[PDB]
Parts: sequence; C-alpha cells; structure tokens
Amino acid sequence: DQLLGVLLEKAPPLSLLSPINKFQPEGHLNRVARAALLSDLKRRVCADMFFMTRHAREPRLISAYLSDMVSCTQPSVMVSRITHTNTRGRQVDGVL
Amino acid sequence: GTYCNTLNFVRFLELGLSVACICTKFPELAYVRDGVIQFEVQQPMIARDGPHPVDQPVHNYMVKRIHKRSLSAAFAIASEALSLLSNTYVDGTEIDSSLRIRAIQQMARNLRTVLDSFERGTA
Amino acid sequence: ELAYVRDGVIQFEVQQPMIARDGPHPVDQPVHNYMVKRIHKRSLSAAF
Amino acid sequence: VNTNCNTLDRLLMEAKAVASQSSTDTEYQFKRPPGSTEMTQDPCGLFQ
Amino acid sequence: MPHHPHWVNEHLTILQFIAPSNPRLRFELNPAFDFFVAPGDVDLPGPQ
Amino acid sequence: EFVAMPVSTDLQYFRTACNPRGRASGMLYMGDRDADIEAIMFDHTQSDVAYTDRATLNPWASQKHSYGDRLYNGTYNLTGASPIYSPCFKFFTPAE
Amino acid sequence: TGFHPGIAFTVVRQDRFATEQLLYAERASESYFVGQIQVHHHDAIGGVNFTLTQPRAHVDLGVGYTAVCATAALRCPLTDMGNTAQNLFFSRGGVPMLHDNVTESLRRITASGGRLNPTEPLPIFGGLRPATSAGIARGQASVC
Amino acid sequence: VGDKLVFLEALERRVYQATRVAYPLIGNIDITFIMPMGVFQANSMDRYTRHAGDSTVSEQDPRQFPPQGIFFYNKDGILTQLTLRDAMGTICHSS
Amino acid sequence: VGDKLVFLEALERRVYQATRVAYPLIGNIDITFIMPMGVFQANSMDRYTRHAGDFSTVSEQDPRQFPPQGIFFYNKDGILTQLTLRDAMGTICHSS
Repeated sequence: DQLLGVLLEKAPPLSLLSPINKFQPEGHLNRVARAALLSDLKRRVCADMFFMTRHAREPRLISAYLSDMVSCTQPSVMVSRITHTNTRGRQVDGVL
Repeated sequence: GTYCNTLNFVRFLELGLSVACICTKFPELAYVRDGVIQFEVQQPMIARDGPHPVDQPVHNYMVKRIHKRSLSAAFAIASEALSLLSNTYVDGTEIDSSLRIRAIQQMARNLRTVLDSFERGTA
Repeated sequence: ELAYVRDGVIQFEVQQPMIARDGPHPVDQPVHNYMVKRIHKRSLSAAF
Repeated sequence: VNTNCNTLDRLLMEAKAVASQSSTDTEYQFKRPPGSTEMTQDPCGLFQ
Repeated sequence: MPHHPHWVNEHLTILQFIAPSNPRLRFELNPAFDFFVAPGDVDLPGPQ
Repeated sequence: EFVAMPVSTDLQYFRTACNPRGRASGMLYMGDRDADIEAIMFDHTQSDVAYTDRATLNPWASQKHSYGDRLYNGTYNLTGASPIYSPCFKFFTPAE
Repeated sequence: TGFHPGIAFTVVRQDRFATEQLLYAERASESYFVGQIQVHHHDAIGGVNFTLTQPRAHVDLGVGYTAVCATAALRCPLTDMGNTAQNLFFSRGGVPMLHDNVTESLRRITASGGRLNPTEPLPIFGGLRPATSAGIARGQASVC
Repeated sequence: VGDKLVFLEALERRVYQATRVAYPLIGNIDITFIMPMGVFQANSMDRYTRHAGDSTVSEQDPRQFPPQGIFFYNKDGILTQLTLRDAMGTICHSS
Repeated sequence: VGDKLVFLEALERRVYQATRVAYPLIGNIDITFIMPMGVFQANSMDRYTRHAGDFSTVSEQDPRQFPPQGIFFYNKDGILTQLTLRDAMGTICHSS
C-alpha cells in the first residue's frame, strides 16, 4: 500500500503543463495574458472534465481519440538494463 | 535493472536524415561574394500555318543572384580557461599523466555535448 | 547499517540542456540541479 | 505600386510579405520600434 | 463658494455616476451608517 | 452561506466566468507588492482603458476593509471562534 | 444629458493565427554545401573563448513550386479580442490656439475616473517609459 | 497511396526535448477586417408580423433602433456595451 | 491499448478484501455552486406582455409580471419546494 502511494506526489497539473511544454510564450505582454489565462484555464477544465466519458456510449467512437492524444509521453533520460524482449521482436513500454 | 547512462548519445553521420542530398567536401572554402548562374532548358516549339502569323523559336536568358548566410557560435567561461592556461609548464618536466588524463576526460566530455548541440542547432 | 549511512558516493551530475544558437538571443547562464532522495516515512501500527 | 519584372517574378515577390508596423504583440499597439524584426505574412493586402 | 459645485448634477444613471464621482462614492461604504466630512471645532448651530 | 448583496447587480459580470468579486484574483498575482488587492481599485484619478464599464460588482463589501475584513476576520480569536464554514475565509485573508 | 447622437465608434477586427506546416521534398528539391569550418580566436573578460564563423551557400532549382507546405489546419484559438481604445490622449489634440484652459478642463473631465491610473498626464518633454512586466510565464492574446 | 510511394519519418524524441526555445516554422498571418454598422432601410415599409404572439412591437422598444453605444461580439460570444462618453473626443476640429 | 503495449490489470481484488478496513486513498472532493435568487433588469422592456392566456391552468389575472419570491431547488427526483425564511429569519439584525 505504501509503494502504491506515489500518486499523490506523482500527480501535479501534468495535463495542464503538457501544452505549456510546447506553447511557451515568447513575447512581451502582461495585461492580455492576465485577462486571457483565466478563460484558457476555464475552457481547459471544461473540456478536460470526466462528463465526456461519463455520458459516452461508444468508447472507441467517442473517447478513443482523446485517449490516444493523452497517451503520448516522453521516455525517461535514464537508460535501464536489458528488458525482457519477446521472441517475435515486441518491446515493453510500461505498466498501468 | 539499473545502469549508469544519462541523457541520450546520438550522431549525425549515421542517423541517415540526409536521404535526398549528395554530400560534397571543399577544404578550400572561402568568401564567394555571390556570383552569376546560367541555365539552358530545351523547350519544344509548335508548327502551324494559315491566317494566324507564323511562329519562330526564341531564346531568353535571365541572370539571378545568391544569398550567403552567417554562422555564429560562442560561449562564456573563465574558470576553466584560467585552469587550463595557468600551468604553461615550468621548465620541461613530465607530462603530469594524472592531470592530463583528467583534462582529456573533462574537455572531451564537454566538447561532445557542445558539438552535438551545435550540430542540432545548425540542422 | 541503513539507520545512519549518509550514502557516501553517488553519480549525481545532471546539467541543463540548452540550444547553442547565437544571434537574437538574451544573456543567460546554465545552472546545476542538486536533487535529493530523502522521502519521509509514514506508517501505522497494530497489535493483537 | 509599379511592376519592374516579369509576371513570374511579380507573383513570387507578391507571395511574400515584410514586417508590419505594429508594436510586436504588446497591448500598447504602437508603431514599429527600431530594433525588432519579425517574419509575418499578409496575403491579399492590396486587394482591399 | 470656494470651488465648483460638488454633486448638484441630476443627470447621472450608472456610468455618469460611477466614472467621475469619487469623493461622493468613498463616503458610501455600507447601507447602515453613512459618513461625511466637516471642519473641526464646528458646533450645531455654529457661530457666525 | 447567507450573504447579502447590493441592489445594483452585474448580470454580465456574473455570467462572465463567475469571477469572485473585484477582478480576476487568486494566486496568479506576480507584481511589485503584495498590496495589489486594493490598489488596482483605489488608484482612482482615471477610469482605466480596456473596459471602463465595471468598477465594483458589489460596492457594499468590495470597498476597502468594510465587510470581508470586519465580519469574522480570523485573527481576533473571539470573533473568529464562530462555527462557520472552514474553507470560506481563504478569499479574504492574503496570508503569506 | 440632451440629444442622443447618432454616430457610433466601431472596432477593427484582425486575426493572427499560426498553424503547423507540412514541408514537401523531392529527389533534388533541396541541397546544401558542406565545407571546412574556420577557427577564429576570441578574447573574453576573464579568460579565452572560441568563435565559429563560416558562410553558407544555398542553391535551389528555382523553376516553380516544388516545396509545398500545409494550409491552415485545425488548432486551438490563440487570438483573443482585446479593446485598447482611448489612445487619443497621447497626442494632446492639435491646432494650437487660445484653447489651452478649455482643453485642459475637457481632458480633466474625461480622465477624472475612479478605477486605475497607470498613465495619464504625459507632460511636455516627458518620456513615460513602460513599466516592468512579468517574466517568461504568461499567455498569448491580441489587441485591436 | 497507390502508384507512388513517399518517404516519411517521425523524428521528435531527439529534438525539441527539454529546450526552452521558440518553436520554429511558425508563421503569423495578418488579415484585415471591418465591422460596418448602421442597418436601417431608407423606407420603413418592408415589414410584417410573425404568426406566433407568445410581443416585441411596443412603441417604446429600442431594439428595432440602433443603440446609443456600439454592440460588437467578442471571443466569449457575448455582447458588450461601450458608451460614447469616452469616445466623444473624436470631433473633427482639424479644419 | 491504442498504439502502445502496457499492462492492464486490477489488483483491488487481491488485497484488502473481506475486511473491516476499506480501500485506501479516498480523498475528499468538493465542488462549489452558486444559485442566485435576485433578478435586477436594466432596460424597460421586461415588464410588459401581450396576452397571458397560453395555458388554462391559471386565472385571467395572472400575476406573472411580479418578481419571483425565490428559486425552487431540486431534490433527488425533483421537488418544487422553498424553505429559507424558517431557517434564516433573523441573521442580520445585530450585524447591521
């Protein structure tokens, strides 16, 4: 149970920080940024709510695109040892 | 399960990104100061007769110019340079194998990532 | 001897990767990150 | 407005654009200051 | 009369009342006990 | 909670992202001082540029220290001992 | 207070949208020249540095449109409508005549607001340098 | 894609990783648009009434007439109000 | 799942079952709501009507122009009830 408690420290606003990793500002503006960040955050939390998957009827026809979009992650910078590779050439990505 | 390998080590001569370009070398590379070019493409004509006036082949030559880019790359460090240039030997003593090995390791490790970053930026 | 060992040797050397591009760029200086591996321990207890 | 080359060169030079006269992207919305250049495209700006 | 009249105008509805008025709006804080300014050493009724 | 409201209501301000009094406040305040929660509305001598159409949503309580800092506060001990909702004074105490 | 004017004051609409491109190449649609990198000695304030300088020559076919990019794709709206009107105060009017006191009273009446005063007076022979903004942690919008 | 084959690759895990630099191949567009107003016919005779009556034909209804301010839409999709008390300084006194 | 290969299993059926202690990692999530009951119009085009005989469930003198007394909140299946005076008859006499 203690080993499973890493979520509370492994769950920052990653979903919210993902777009900023590629859409970092490069100009010089503060008033418009202040006026627009609230709207951006409210639209993000409106479109990222669980109601979409709660009311969804066809998973693969509704939430599959969103799951594929949010399933993109970057590999770690530390190279591990030789993992258990399949005889047919299949690699292991992770666990869930 | 756990090893000692940080970041990622990649190269450019074996990546294979350049698949539709021919590599060329020119050790005697200097200022070109632009220049002139000339091209010749054979364009077939047409043959017709009647009320319309006859047509004759014509040749048109157009000259153009070229643009030369600029490359800039520099860093900012003083402690490493001072340490490297503070010895200047004394009178012809030994090579100081320990210090030489440490310098060869550190400078090469820094230069590898420096050149990797420079190549990535230029690409 | 896990009660008091204070490690002793570790390969904690991580730099900040940056693009070495000149021209219209500001002035900056790279910094080193000194991470730690100290996690607080919290557990319950029971008896019978 | 006046042309100085053939149709191909005219369309090639009209397919591009130069920096606008706006104050980058700030909220001041002033004239272009000397010392800031950016690549922008303004298609069909002369068509009104 | 020391200066121009303060709030003798009666043609203010929302913005004509909230934009220019400030001394007359600072005295209105809560709808329980209003406040007003007056010179010191003034009796009711005062002297000549 | 049972809180009174002024007779002047701002339906547009209420509908626009239901902003909680004044301006878009919270944690995204990176300025020159920590006393910007009232300077931006007490500077006066000019009617701003951008909006010029909303001074205060509820002037009965949004003006200086009138109601939010005088009803229960939370630092006078005796006044803060009332059995009220615990996560309700966070919007009135700047803290550190 | 009296006759309602019929004139209006509209706002110009401009959009600045950016979308990802899709570069197209061919067998000989792109080429570059590789030579020898020159080494130049550089001097620093506390040590010795090195600078790299080498001209680059690019040659293209120049016969048509071979490198076809992508059109406007689908992306999140990065343009926000922000009004920044009332910029006439920076010009202080014009036509200098015997109207200084009247125009000063008019400007005082029109600028005697009660919300916020970042900048307003702008006296003669004044610079009015912009204030210091935040760092590099902000959003993106537009004005009109 | 039929009788032709293309050469595509996805090289993204080796570039633009942990770098605080501006994204390249970004092109800003510039489109000029106007917002004309003043919808009012010369003759007020081409009008009728709807079948439903569940009323907007009152003599004191300012909706059928242009307002004092300017009504323009924004990104949020709502209609804002802008009075002329600040824009009155647009008098053409340069004559 | 998607374009990757990751583990997909549930461990909740093998640990902490048929026991007094429930599943751990159960936090408290609360969402705030606003239900205003005061309506304040601005224009003079909200107190007039042509006819009030759409439905025959009311009398001819329908008092639809009067402001509403309150807002009926839903209750499970939906019950139109309003009980606020009996709970907050006096709460501002001493405060004022």
